[PDB]
Amino acid sequence: AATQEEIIAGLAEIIEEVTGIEPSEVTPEKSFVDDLDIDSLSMVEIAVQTEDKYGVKIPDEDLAGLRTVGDVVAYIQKLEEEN
Amino acid sequence: PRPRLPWFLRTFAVPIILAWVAVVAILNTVVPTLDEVGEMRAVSMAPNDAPSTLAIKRVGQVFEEYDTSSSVMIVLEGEEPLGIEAHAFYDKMVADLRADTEHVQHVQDFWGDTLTASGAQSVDGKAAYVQVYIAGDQGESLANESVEAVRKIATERETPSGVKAYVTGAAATSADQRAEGDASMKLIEGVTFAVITVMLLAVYRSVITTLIVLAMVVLGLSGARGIVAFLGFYNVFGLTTFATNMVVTLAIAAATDYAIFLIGRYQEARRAGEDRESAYYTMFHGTAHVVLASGLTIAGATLCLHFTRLPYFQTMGVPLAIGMLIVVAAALTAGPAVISVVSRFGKTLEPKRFSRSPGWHRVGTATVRWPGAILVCAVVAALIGLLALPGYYTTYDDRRYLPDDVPANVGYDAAFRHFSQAKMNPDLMMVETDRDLRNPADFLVIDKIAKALKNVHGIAQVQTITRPDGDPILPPEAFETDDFQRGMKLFMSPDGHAVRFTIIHQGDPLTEEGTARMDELKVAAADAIKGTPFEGARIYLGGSAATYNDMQIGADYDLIIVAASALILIFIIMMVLTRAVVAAAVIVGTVVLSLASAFGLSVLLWQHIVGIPLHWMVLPMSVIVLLAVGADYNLLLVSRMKEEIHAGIRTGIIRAMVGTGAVVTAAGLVFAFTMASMAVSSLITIGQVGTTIGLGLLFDTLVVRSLMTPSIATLLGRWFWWPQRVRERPVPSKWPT
Ligand SMILES: CC(C)(COP(=O)(O)O)[C@@H](O)C(=O)NCCC(=O)NCCS
Repeated sequence: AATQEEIIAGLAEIIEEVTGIEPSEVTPEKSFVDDLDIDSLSMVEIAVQTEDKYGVKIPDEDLAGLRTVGDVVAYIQKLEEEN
Repeated sequence: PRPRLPWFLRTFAVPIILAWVAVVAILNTVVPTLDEVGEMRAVSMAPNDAPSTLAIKRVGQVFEEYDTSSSVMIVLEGEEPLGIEAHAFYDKMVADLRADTEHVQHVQDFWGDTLTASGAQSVDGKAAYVQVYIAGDQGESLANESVEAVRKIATERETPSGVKAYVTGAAATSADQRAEGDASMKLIEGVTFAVITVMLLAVYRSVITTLIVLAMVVLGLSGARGIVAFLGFYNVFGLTTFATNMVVTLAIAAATDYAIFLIGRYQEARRAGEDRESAYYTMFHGTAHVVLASGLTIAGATLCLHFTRLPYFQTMGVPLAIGMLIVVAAALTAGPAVISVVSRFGKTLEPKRFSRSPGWHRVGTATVRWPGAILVCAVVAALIGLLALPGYYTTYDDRRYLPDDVPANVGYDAAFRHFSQAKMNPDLMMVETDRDLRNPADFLVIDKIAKALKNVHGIAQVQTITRPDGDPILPPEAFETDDFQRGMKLFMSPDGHAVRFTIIHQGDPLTEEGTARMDELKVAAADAIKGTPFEGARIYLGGSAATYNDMQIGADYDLIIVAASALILIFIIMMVLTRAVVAAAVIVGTVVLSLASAFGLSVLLWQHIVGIPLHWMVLPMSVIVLLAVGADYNLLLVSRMKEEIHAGIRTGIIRAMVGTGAVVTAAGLVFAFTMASMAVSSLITIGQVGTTIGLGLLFDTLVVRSLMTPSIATLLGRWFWWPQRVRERPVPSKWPT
């Protein structure tokens, strides 16, 4: 039941530790590989931390599908509403 | 509330540093240097209860000609065949040798006596040798002194034109080995300090912090060498060249590693936005127990050598442990004190490159996301060194392990240019009885014993009273012919209660075939004396072949016992700290597995690339340090894992990787390269042990710690910390606003 803004704040904190990008730079429109220059391996660390701290599990196969912050939230939004 | 111990260290940093430097200076000034103490406190090469030395000593006692167990051979070589002038030179040399009673105990003059002259002369006639029984068992300070005296007597004298005298033998080789090790220790220390200075500059990018870690290293090494010299001088324990070389190198390596650990944790705390006091306290709380356990593991592992049988390994045990304890005490007490007192002054210990660790983030992610593949690859890379086992062979001659110009090596070359190895390594056997064995019956009994010894395969000649020159010589008038008298004097006890045999093998006696032939001759002599009046007699057999047989018998026991003891004790220490059985088992088993890669790399570099096969000593001396240091690195990683595990397994591991990735890699690199720095020594075996430990620790730093143990931890999950109760992942937290 977490809103879009709340997921952004959680992701931004994970972004800061994994990469060092400031939380301000993280918006649902910025792309991981074009704007946020986050490689595939750094995305894996993102999924591991979120799966640990928040419990949202994102497998490796679907990880490549997510491209910007917005669809990651949508993926997380999809998981929580199914419950 | 600051803990009392780091607070005490910080508040009284100056008194602690002053006390440490004063104690170290007193230790280094009161007693002689480590070179002198090691020279005086050299220990015998063979155990005092070895059958070979006991047999040689018994032969000397019953014949009442010497009390020692070791002998050297003086080889005379001339361009032209030796003649009258060479014989006069030899006679004068023998008289002078017998004059020096304290050093030379007995000279077996075979060339001078016409009865056995043909056996002491080369077939070309240009060479002749005499066996001289120097005082003191081989490897002792007395043995080295006697070797030097014999060398001086044989060399520093007038010589006939074209005739040169060389002294060779096992005792001379041991003396030259210890001399070369002590001479090369200075070069080893210089090269080690240069290498660690360069690499500390590379990993710190600041001259001041490099000078600070160099000061800590100097303090630790000086304390270790001082305490070892102080205890050796007062005869607390013996010393060898290996012991001193390992002591200095390990002291430097461990001091550098502990300084690196402490400063790395302090700088990480500073990078995490902490004041100097808080950063210092965090560094202590996060590294003091780790470095204490590292020092304890290394000290105990080296102390495990004290429970072996061979004197060279057994002697190394206590000094290494005491040096390890003193350096860890210096790092634990003077380390934090120095760090505080220098961080109080400006930007002294502040990190220079304010840069994160991206690559460690990547490798942590890889090792926590795909543990199985990385673990399989690491295990395969560790076990790939096992394919070098079939081609692994070890030789026992120390000819190739010393420079080609030492007097022992040139004497060896001169002897082997004219004499076979069997001639230069005769096997001595005697039969001791309670009767006067100067009767014809006893004479053909001795002849039968000689024939029985001869019939054994691999035996060339047997010299005794009946066969003075190896060939058979009964006329009652011949018993007092002034030649049988001399033969009896040279081959029988003065009271006639014992008879001596000089067995010469056919081929190379210094091999496993020679070892089997030793038991063959013992059995043959026992059969010969059976059913004869000589039945109630004791048989003693000795020589170089027997001594090396005893050494070969010992080696397996030493290796197995030290490996097992070090393994158990390291595992116990890891259990005590980590409070987890599975984590300790993983830490120990990982480096146990990496030992295969270490051995494979060593025998690939030496046997195949360099061409000199590994000495029989290198593996027992290397396994202990490899296990200790690799377990220490794994323990540091696991302790950081336990610190960060509150966030949950599989992210605490990543944080441990990014926290103790660069610092521990730098420590592993400095340790591996300072151990590889002993390859510059003239003594090859010292370089072999150093390079073996260096390659093993390189593999441990690069693979078994960065890839093996974290993947094992991720795979085991909650079970890695058993029996401690930990959660695989924390309670899912609500998304922050
Ligand atoms: C690794 C990856 C996510 C794709 O590679 P990438 O992240 O470097 O783009 C995908 O191929 C994968 O899941 N592989 C399984 C493990 C593997 O292939 N290599 C692990 C050692 S890097």
